[PDB]
Order: sequence, then C-alpha cells, then structure tokens
Amino acid sequence: APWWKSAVFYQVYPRSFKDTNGDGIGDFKGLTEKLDYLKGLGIDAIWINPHYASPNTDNGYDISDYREVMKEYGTMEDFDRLMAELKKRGMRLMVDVVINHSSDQHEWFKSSRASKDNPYRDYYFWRDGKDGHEPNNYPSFFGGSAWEKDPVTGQYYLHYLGRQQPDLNWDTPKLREELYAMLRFWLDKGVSGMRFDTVATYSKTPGFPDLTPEQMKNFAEAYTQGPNLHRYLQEMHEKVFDHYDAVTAGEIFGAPLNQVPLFIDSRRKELDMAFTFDLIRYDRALDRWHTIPRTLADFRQTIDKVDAIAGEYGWNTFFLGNHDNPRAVSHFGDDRPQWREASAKALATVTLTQRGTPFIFQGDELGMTNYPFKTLQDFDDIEVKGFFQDYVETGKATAEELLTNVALTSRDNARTPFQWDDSANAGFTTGKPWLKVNPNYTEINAAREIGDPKSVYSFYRNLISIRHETPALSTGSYRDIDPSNADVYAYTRSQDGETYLVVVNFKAEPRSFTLPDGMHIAETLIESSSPAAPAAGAASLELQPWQSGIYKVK
Ligand SMILES: [Ca+2]
Repeated sequence: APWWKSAVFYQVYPRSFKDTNGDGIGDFKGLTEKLDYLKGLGIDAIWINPHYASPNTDNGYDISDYREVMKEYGTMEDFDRLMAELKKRGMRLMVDVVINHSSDQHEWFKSSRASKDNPYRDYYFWRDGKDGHEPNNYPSFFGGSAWEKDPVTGQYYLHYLGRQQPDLNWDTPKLREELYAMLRFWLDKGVSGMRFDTVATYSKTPGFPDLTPEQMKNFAEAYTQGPNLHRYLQEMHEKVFDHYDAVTAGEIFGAPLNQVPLFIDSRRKELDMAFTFDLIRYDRALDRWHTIPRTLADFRQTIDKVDAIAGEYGWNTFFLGNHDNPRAVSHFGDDRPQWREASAKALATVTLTQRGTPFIFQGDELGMTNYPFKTLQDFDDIEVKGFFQDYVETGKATAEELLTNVALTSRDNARTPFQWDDSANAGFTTGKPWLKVNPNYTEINAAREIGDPKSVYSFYRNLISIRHETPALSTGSYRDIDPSNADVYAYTRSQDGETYLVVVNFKAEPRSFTLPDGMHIAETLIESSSPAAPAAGAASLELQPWQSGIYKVK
C-alpha cells in the first residue's frame, strides 16, 4: 500500500496561516517557522493552496505566471527553503495545480486577446455572440454570464469562474504541451503531490449548445460532462506523472458520484485520490447560498455511497473542511460555547477513522468556528459579490436576506486568520490582517490548546498517534452498522483479522448504543466526553451528549 494511503495531510491556506513581515498576509517564512508545530501534531504531508504569481482577484487561483512564486508569499529561494525544511523533518509537500483557467494577466492571454490571427488565439475559447447577446446561456460561478465580450475582436471569451479567470483550451495540442512542461518544472524540484483544482471541467462541450432549464439550475454538473475529459487526464498521466513519484488528487467538483471511479480507478492511469463534494455540500441548496436541514441519517448514507465508489482499485480523501467551505464544527457539529469542544472532538474522531486519506483543514484542530459577519462589507469573498450581482441587484433577494444566509455558507468563514495565541490579532500578524480575526481567539488559540491535555488539539494529536499505530484505521474495510439511525453514528474498520468499532453520538443528549449480536468490546482505545470506558465484554454502551469512542472488539 502506498505511503499516501496511510498518511495524514494538513491543508495550509498560506494567506491566512502566519505573517512574518507586518503586511497582514501570511507567507512562506511564516509557514516554515511553524513546521515544528505541524510535525508535533503528527502531520505527514501538507497541501498548500496556490503559491504562484497572481493579481489575487481570487487569492492565488488566478495565476499570471506558473513558474514564479506569489510576491506576497516570498521568493523562489523562500519556496526552496520551505521544501528543504519539510524534507529535514521527513514531511512531504502537495501543491495546488490550477489549469482549468489562468489569470487574464497571463502573457498567453494578453497575446490571445490582441487579435484573431495570433499563435495564442486558441489557448482560450473565443466565440461570436448569438442573436445580439452572449454565445449561449452559460452562467459563471462568480456572477453574470460565463462569456465576456472583448471589443478588440468583438468575440466573447469563456470564464466558468471570475471574469479575470479565462478558461484554458485543452482542445489545443500546443496548450496541453505547455501545461505538461509547466508541471515538470515543479515536479523536477521534488514536490511529492499535486492537487488539481476543478479537475472535472477541463473538457468543454463541442459547439457550446445552450443548457436546458434543468441544467441551468445545476450548471456545475453540466460543466463536468465534456467528451474529452478522460482522454486529457490519461494523456497527462502518460506524459507527466508516469515519469515521477508524486501522488495526484483531483477536486472533482460538480460531477455525479457514479462517474468518480473513472478518475481514480488505479487501472485507468488517471488520478490517485478523489476529493468529492457530496458530503460537504449535502445540506447546500442548488443556488449554493441557502442551506437545507439534514440529519445524521443523510450524513452517514452519503459517506456509505462515496466509500462504495472507491471499490477495490480507487481511493478517497476524507475531509470536513477546506478553503471553499464553512467551518467543520459550525457546519457539522454545534459551535455554541457549551458544545463546541465536545462536538469538535467527535468530528475529529470521525475524520481520523474514515477509509481514505484524511485532510485536516488549518484551525480545525483548535475547534475554530464560523465568523460573526455583521455586514456584507465584512466579506472579501468574490463569490459573495457574485451572489450580490445575481440576486440583490436583480431584485430576487434583499441585502439582508443575502447576509443572513451567506453568513452560514461563505468560504470566508474558513479564511479568517489562524489563531496562534491571545496577543494582538491572535499572533497571526504585527500589522493589520487582510481579513478580520475572529474575536473568540481569546478562548480559541494554539498556545492555550497545546498546554492543555484535555483540549481539542490534544485529542487530535492523540487520535493521529492511534491511527498511525493501527493499520485497520486507514486501509481497513468500512461497514456502517445501521445507515437508518439518525442519532448515533457507528461503524467498524477491519484488517487482517482485527476489528475496531467507532461510536459517535451526534445528539446533545444521552443515548444508548447496542452492539451487533455477537460483537463485544475487547478494549477501549480512546473516548471524548466520557466519564468511564466500557467494561471488557460489554454488549452495549451508554453515551454522553456528543461522546465519541474507538474500541477494539471481539
Ligand atoms: Ca506577509
């Protein structure tokens, strides 16, 4: 089994991790200075968000030169030093790869847009408008049409994401070759992994027909149905990843779950691991800014479906948080002051006992929460400006309705600065932070958590040790004990004759749990929020509100 199947990854959003020069923005020196912190937590590998030259209309996801580092993060020597310090500690780097689209400030795009006849014209998608308007009805994730007119040629260019993020044209062989050369530039430096942003949208539909009214309400899914998608992923593997030893993982956003095996079945020679969004978006409405109430039965049934698509030859990541989603404890747990620590531990237990490679998002090991936004001016999020354009300016919603609802879903909840201690701005910066620090940093910070054996951080650290010592808990089979139960989540992990039971109360009330007939507790590995372990031989358990536990059975 490869190293990445048993590894524990941590995701660093460098903009918000640690600033070392007072400009309010996190940087490479900051990340490098905190490597001992991450080593001591027990992290094997870090995934960093984009670190390349960028105008930052979308905080690194609009890249203007793929072979230079972002000015705010440091220099190429700072990147090289990050790499060297990771290696000293036996840790690996995964970088973010953003090749569905570039910045409109990339030299390819400046050349492409200049005339119709130039060698870069087909690096992007340029099309004539139809019947007085855009080439078709495609919407953009970030507001308005996915087509933007350029008066120089009178044609429109495609952008699924922001106006400043034109889509790259994978149908053009010279363009594919340029992307492959660029990937080699980074892999030659020794990076150990690559995470592919919106990997399912690379192939565009020939002819760009209109979306149907059905497709229009779920456009994210129509954009994943390009006919050449797997041909491109296979060619990238053959020309690039076959020559290296790096792991690959795809952000498969918008794809129907039954198509996921095409990306990750190891026999297909495409990607190694999947990030899927069925679970993290399980309670999101189609418009992406409302929430729909769900129960633990929905949570566990979604997991069971995602596990089944990995089958025998594929592999899943597991995550409860990332830079595009609200905080795990607020979203899946209960972030009220009395339940925040109990429920954040319960979610740690879930995260670290799933079948797949877990990714811990920066700050979740502290039990960091959603941010108390007060006005729409408190959001940096360009996705929020897009909802304002699509919903407030059009009269569909008031500003107060947008505010109330996006406060719960906005990705800026995940982007507030990491809370290091209780000094000014939580020790993130000596200057003014680019996004405000959550005021609860006085109660939620790394310095106070590390020093307390009973903290959320200590629980994460202890779980990571246990997982490392117990192979069933990464590579073992997974079986949900009762998918209909909406109160208590329970499942087994087994490998090579060893079976482990995981039991997690999702109610803020006491609950009982009866083990399957014949199964008995043999040993308790760890519990959260419990006054007493069960007795060896127990056929049932009494659970405190939000209690979690791992037990060896038989
Ligand atoms: Ca800085």
